[PDB]
Amino acid sequence: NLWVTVYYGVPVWKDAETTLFCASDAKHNVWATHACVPTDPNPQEIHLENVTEEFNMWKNNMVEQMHTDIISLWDQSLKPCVKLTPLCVTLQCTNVTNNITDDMRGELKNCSFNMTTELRDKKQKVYSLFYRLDVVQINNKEYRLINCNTSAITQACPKVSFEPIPIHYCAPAGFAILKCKDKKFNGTGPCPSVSTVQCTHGIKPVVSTQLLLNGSLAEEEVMIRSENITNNAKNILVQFNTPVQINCTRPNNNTRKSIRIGPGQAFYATGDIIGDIRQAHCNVSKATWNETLGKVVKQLRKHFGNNTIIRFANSSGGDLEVTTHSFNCGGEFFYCNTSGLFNSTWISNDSITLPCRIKQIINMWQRIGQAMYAPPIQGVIRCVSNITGLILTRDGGSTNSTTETFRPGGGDMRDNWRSELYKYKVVKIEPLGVAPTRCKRR
Amino acid sequence: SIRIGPGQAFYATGDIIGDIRQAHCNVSKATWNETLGKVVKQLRKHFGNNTI
Amino acid sequence: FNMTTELRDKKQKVYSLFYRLDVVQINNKEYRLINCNTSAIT
Amino acid sequence: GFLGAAGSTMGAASMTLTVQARNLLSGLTVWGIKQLQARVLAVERYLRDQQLLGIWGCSGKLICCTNVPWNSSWSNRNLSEIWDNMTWLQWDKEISNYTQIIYGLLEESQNQ
Amino acid sequence: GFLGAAGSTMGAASMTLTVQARNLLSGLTVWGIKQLQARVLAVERYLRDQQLLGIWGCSGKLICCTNVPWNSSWSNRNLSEIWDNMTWLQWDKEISNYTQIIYGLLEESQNQ
Amino acid sequence: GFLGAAGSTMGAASMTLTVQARNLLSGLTVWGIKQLQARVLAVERYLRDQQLLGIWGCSGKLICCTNVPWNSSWSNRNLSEIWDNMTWLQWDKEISNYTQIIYGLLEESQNQ
Ligand SMILES: *[C@@H]1O[C@H](CO)[C@@H](O[C@@H]2O[C@H](CO)[C@@H](O[C@@H]3O[C@H](CO)[C@@H](O)[C@H](O[C@H]4O[C@H](CO)[C@@H](O)[C@H](O)[C@@H]4O)[C@@H]3O)[C@H](O)[C@H]2NC(C)=O)[C@H](O)[C@H]1NC(C)=O
Ligand SMILES: *[C@@H]1O[C@H](CO)[C@@H](O[C@@H]2O[C@H](CO)[C@@H](O)[C@H](O)[C@H]2NC(C)=O)[C@H](O)[C@H]1NC(C)=O
Ligand SMILES: *[C@@H]1O[C@H](CO)[C@@H](O[C@@H]2O[C@H](CO)[C@@H](O)[C@H](O)[C@H]2NC(C)=O)[C@H](O)[C@H]1NC(C)=O
Ligand SMILES: *[C@@H]1O[C@H](CO)[C@@H](O[C@@H]2O[C@H](CO)[C@@H](O)[C@H](O)[C@H]2NC(C)=O)[C@H](O)[C@H]1NC(C)=O
Ligand SMILES: *[C@@H]1O[C@H](CO)[C@@H](O[C@@H]2O[C@H](CO)[C@@H](O)[C@H](O)[C@H]2NC(C)=O)[C@H](O)[C@H]1NC(C)=O
Ligand SMILES: *[C@@H]1O[C@H](CO)[C@@H](O[C@@H]2O[C@H](CO)[C@@H](O)[C@H](O)[C@H]2NC(C)=O)[C@H](O)[C@H]1NC(C)=O
Ligand SMILES: *[C@@H]1O[C@H](CO)[C@@H](O[C@@H]2O[C@H](CO)[C@@H](O)[C@H](O)[C@H]2NC(C)=O)[C@H](O)[C@H]1NC(C)=O
Ligand SMILES: *[C@@H]1O[C@H](CO)[C@@H](O[C@@H]2O[C@H](CO)[C@@H](O)[C@H](O)[C@H]2NC(C)=O)[C@H](O)[C@H]1NC(C)=O
Ligand SMILES: *[C@@H]1O[C@H](CO)[C@@H](O)[C@H](O)[C@H]1NC(C)=O
Ligand SMILES: *[C@@H]1O[C@H](CO)[C@@H](O)[C@H](O)[C@H]1NC(C)=O
Ligand SMILES: *[C@@H]1O[C@H](CO)[C@@H](O)[C@H](O)[C@H]1NC(C)=O
Ligand SMILES: *[C@@H]1O[C@H](CO)[C@@H](O)[C@H](O)[C@H]1NC(C)=O
Ligand SMILES: *[C@@H]1O[C@H](CO)[C@@H](O)[C@H](O)[C@H]1NC(C)=O
Ligand SMILES: *[C@@H]1O[C@H](CO)[C@@H](O)[C@H](O)[C@H]1NC(C)=O
Ligand SMILES: *[C@@H]1O[C@H](CO)[C@@H](O)[C@H](O)[C@H]1NC(C)=O
Ligand SMILES: *[C@@H]1O[C@H](CO)[C@@H](O)[C@H](O)[C@H]1NC(C)=O
Ligand SMILES: *[C@@H]1O[C@H](CO)[C@@H](O)[C@H](O)[C@H]1NC(C)=O
Ligand SMILES: *[C@@H]1O[C@H](CO)[C@@H](O)[C@H](O)[C@H]1NC(C)=O
Ligand SMILES: *[C@@H]1O[C@H](CO)[C@@H](O)[C@H](O)[C@H]1NC(C)=O
Ligand SMILES: *[C@@H]1O[C@H](CO)[C@@H](O)[C@H](O)[C@H]1NC(C)=O
Repeated sequence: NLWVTVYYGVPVWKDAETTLFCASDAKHNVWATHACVPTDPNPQEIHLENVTEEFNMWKNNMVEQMHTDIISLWDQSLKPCVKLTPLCVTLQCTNVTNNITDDMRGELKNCSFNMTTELRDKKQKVYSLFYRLDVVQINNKEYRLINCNTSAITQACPKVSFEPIPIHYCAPAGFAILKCKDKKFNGTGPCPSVSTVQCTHGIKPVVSTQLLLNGSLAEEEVMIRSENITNNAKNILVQFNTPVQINCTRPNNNTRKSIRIGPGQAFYATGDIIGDIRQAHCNVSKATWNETLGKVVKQLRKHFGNNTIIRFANSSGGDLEVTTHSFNCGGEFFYCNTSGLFNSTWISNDSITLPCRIKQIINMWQRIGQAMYAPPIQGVIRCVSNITGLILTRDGGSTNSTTETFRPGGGDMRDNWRSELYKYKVVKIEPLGVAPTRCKRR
Repeated sequence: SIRIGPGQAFYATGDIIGDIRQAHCNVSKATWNETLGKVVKQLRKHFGNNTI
Repeated sequence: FNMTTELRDKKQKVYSLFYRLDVVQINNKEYRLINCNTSAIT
Repeated sequence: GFLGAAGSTMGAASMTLTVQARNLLSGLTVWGIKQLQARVLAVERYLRDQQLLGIWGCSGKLICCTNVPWNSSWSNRNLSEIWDNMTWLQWDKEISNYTQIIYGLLEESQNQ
Repeated sequence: GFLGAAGSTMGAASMTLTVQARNLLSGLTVWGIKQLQARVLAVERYLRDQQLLGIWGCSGKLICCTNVPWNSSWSNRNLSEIWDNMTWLQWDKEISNYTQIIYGLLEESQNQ
Repeated sequence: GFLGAAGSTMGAASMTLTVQARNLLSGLTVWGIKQLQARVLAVERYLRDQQLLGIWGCSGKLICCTNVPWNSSWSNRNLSEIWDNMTWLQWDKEISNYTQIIYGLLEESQNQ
């Protein structure tokens, strides 16, 4: 004598996709955190006892949503800023002298041109300084901006800062965010220690290549993650146990000048560099890097054998963004050469100096048709950061190869934010059940 | 294609290789006659049986 | 006709073919697009 | 708190239904529209569940007994190994095949 | 299915109320806003109907009996020619005049 | 009409609850989004109140008796000077301290 009894509010969930919203701690920023909900001081995390879940790092939709949101915010931030259409003219450029060094020879050019005024009746002869990577010669000499045959340039608004700030992703009503608490989780498979939350930890959208900066550290050991470790077409994500400090600087004392190109529209050009001219560069610690590489190769020798020679070489081909460590240091975009970091072989006080280059016409998100111009920054620039990860790729050495070669990679930013959203998943609650009892309706 | 600015193109007509003739449509004569006969037969229900 | 270039400094002499219904003569001969006194073309 | 008894037996999770019940309703223009749609969808899901409960005769209840007898072909386990040695996540995976038949029986039993 | 008994008598259409009940809740930016408003309006109409039913004392019911006697001045037809010789579309046209009086009587009878 | 008995005693205002009950549900793109959010928020508030009432065991009611005895430490006034010499605005200002305790007691009493 058993009867069907209905229960509403049972702990059952399913896998689902939804739109998560943004929250930030409680003004001109690229990612408009002022429009996001303020965050609670003490978030609730509920450990689910005796619960085992299945996670997949490489088929997560939070990564896609985060990529789309970042791209959309970047596009939105450039709407009210000045268009630089009259800047696509012919420039007359000369080489820069007066206290340049040997390594800085030919990197700066002094270009004069004619520019429109606030009156639609006359011109003005002005001049500026351009980096060699921003101008292409058309046959002193005649140059043009690198972009004036493919796209249009918008000048970045100088009051908006590029500094990343932490953001949190929250689930709507009827959804939960499951979080894996295993300390040696390798991205895919069963996690037996699970908690539930509604918000993720503060994630800073740092854009960089070949090196992960200002991120999270593994709790126990260096972690190696890959979708298919035997497939050499997949990238390898390496997570450090301790960070590696890196100091980058542009030492030139720059000057900024404002040129009126129309009614209520100004253009910020580079003036003169007071003093000498030197090359921007980064410093890393040699001993710390050696120890980190030793730990990385120690962890790598668990998938490829115990007696295999493991050697690190540098990048192989590509454009400037993918063959260099590209990042942003206080409004200036750096492209640094990492041939001194990934160059060694391993058999079973000092510093490393990486020279860098500066560019001012920026194409982001591997797109074409839209370009941004970064106005110059005044004074000497210095930044300090943590290296907390690596992106690597393996060469497909066939014909009985006893050695493996790993090269730095990158280019796709989904793997930058896949190294932070790797322990979260989104579930949808289904609070309706039926079961046999001995109670009958009266 | 003619480039008229940074990232802007204009598609013009070039040269017509061969002779130049007029665009045109063809319809069937008998089918159109039959259709017009049916249409006038249906129209003759609102205006009379002896109206031209 | 003369058309602007990708550089805001110089022009180029180009040509095209137009149907008679799209050009109106303004007193070879001088013509203009039929729309350039009433509206803009996209 | 929320989803606390997901690893506990079916019996232990029957005393905390209100925790999950109350965490289903409140717990530029492009982003403004996206957030609004989620809030409308949660309300729609809640209203559909409430309408189904009302149609079954169980409006305004968390636990509701019915007049529909339990067919032994849906499950053969006895009450000792269901309410004391089983979780809801396992029970759903087992009775997922017969859910629609039971729902139709509930509807037609309440109507008649 | 839906609106199937629109031509049947009032008695025959009284056994399929669930079909109509279910099909009232789920059955660029310019177009996005337009679709959202319809979904909000359907929810609002459903909630107003549910509130009215709850105020009358008939919450969570499809057929509900009341304590308000039927005035013969609203309609003099007997039960044989109402439930067996008439449809709801004809009945609404006949009693459209007295609807507000009946609603007020229901409200004040349930409250008192 | 609406809020008419705000200056009357608690006893007199208990006979016009439906007036306030009804006036809680229906009574460029920038402005279009703002107006939609107001309606969504009103619907959400109404649904939260209805869920709370249903959890307390008072689904579809305006006045509901409970099994929770009144603690004398919440208020010592007798019924003659509460329902006949007091308004709801004054009563709320006095019992605002003990509201959460009473709500928790109601929930745990109905569940058990
Ligand atoms: C990883 O994180 C570190 C630590 O947070 C971070 O280093 C920080 O970089 C920022 C940006 O360069 C530094 O903040 C600057 O510091 C000085 C003093 O205030 C000024 O140059 C800047 O302020 C001026 O510019 C602002 C922009 O509008 C104006 O609002 C302001 O009025 C000033 O004009 C700015 O505040 C910060 O000091 C460092 N922190 C440390 C400890 O060095 C690093 O950049 C991160 N790495 C990456 C790759 O993002
Ligand atoms: C860049 O070139 C400009 C001229 O195009 C230089 O500015 C002139 O410098 C000379 C020599 O010192 C002065 O006499 C002029 O008065 C300056 N101004 C102008 C408007 O001609 C400028 O010094 C050059 N800068 C660098 C870094 O080489
Ligand atoms: C991971 O990649 C390897 C290749 O690196 C895949 O193994 C291949 O499997 C195909 C058949 O599916 C064989 O023809 C190839 O010879 C295999 N290659 C090697 C090098 O052994 C493997 O299937 C991939 N794993 C998954 C899960 O997709
Ligand atoms: C990186 O380290 C180098 C080398 O120490 C610094 O460059 C200068 O190096 C010379 C010797 O080659 C020293 O005499 C100078 O003192 C160094 N400069 C300074 C400012 O101390 C370089 O400055 C370092 N860069 C960073 C960003 O730390
Ligand atoms: C990067 O710069 C930091 C300071 O911003 C350096 O840290 C200093 O190192 C010196 C030399 O050992 C110490 O005397 C100071 O006390 C340190 N300062 C702080 C605040 O810790 C750091 O050494 C630099 N790193 C590299 C690789 O050059
Ligand atoms: C990787 O390192 C190699 C070896 O240093 C680089 O090859 C050098 O390229 C430069 C020009 O860029 C030549 O002057 C050198 O002679 C080359 N060296 C050798 C040994 O052939 C290569 O460019 C580096 N790849 C990068 C930085 O992407
Ligand atoms: C990155 O750095 C490496 C090592 O410094 C560069 O390789 C040198 O390139 C220069 C010319 O730039 C050659 O004269 C040297 O002979 C190269 N060194 C070796 C050991 O081969 C490499 O070119 C740099 N990559 C760039 C500048 O793109
Ligand atoms: C319009 O074109 C269609 C074909 O696109 C013509 O149909 C063809 O007529 C010829 C001549 O009788 C037949 O041999 C072909 O088999 C037909 N083709 C098909 C696909 O049916 C049609 O006659 C043309 N109509 C007119 C009015 O010229
Ligand atoms: C600016 O205009 C002058 C005067 O027409 C011209 O001679 C010169 O080539 C132009 N460009 C410069 C100075 O770069
Ligand atoms: C623009 O000019 C550069 C430099 O001459 C050339 O390499 C590139 O192909 C051009 N872009 C297009 C889209 O033609
Ligand atoms: C970098 O590492 C240091 C040392 O662990 C830590 O205190 C700091 O918060 C890290 N992050 C940044 C952004 O500097
Ligand atoms: C990750 O761990 C799972 C078992 O938990 C294993 O099947 C899988 O191969 C591992 N992947 C890598 C890249 O080590
Ligand atoms: C850069 O130049 C400015 C202007 O002369 C000066 O005030 C400042 O001290 C300089 N900064 C240096 C030399 O680091
Ligand atoms: C890094 O460690 C390796 C392996 O012990 C050693 O051969 C090499 O000299 C070290 N490099 C340093 C200390 O700069
Ligand atoms: C590889 O060598 C290490 C050396 O510490 C050893 O611990 C490990 O078991 C070896 N793995 C094998 C032989 O698969
Ligand atoms: C790479 O390492 C070799 C061996 O130590 C060294 O000779 C060479 O200069 C290095 N290349 C660099 C640091 O670019
Ligand atoms: C169409 O019908 C008319 C009227 O009967 C007739 O005069 C004419 O010849 C017909 N045309 C044909 C058959 O091509
Ligand atoms: C018109 O003539 C047709 C010929 O078929 C006939 O059927 C119809 O009744 C006539 N209509 C009249 C005379 O109104
Ligand atoms: C183009 O410009 C030239 C040079 O100023 C002028 O003579 C001519 O009339 C213009 N128009 C043409 C070629 O249609
Ligand atoms: C534009 O020009 C045409 C052709 O000359 C003329 O007929 C028409 O009236 C003009 N339109 C206006 C609005 O003046």
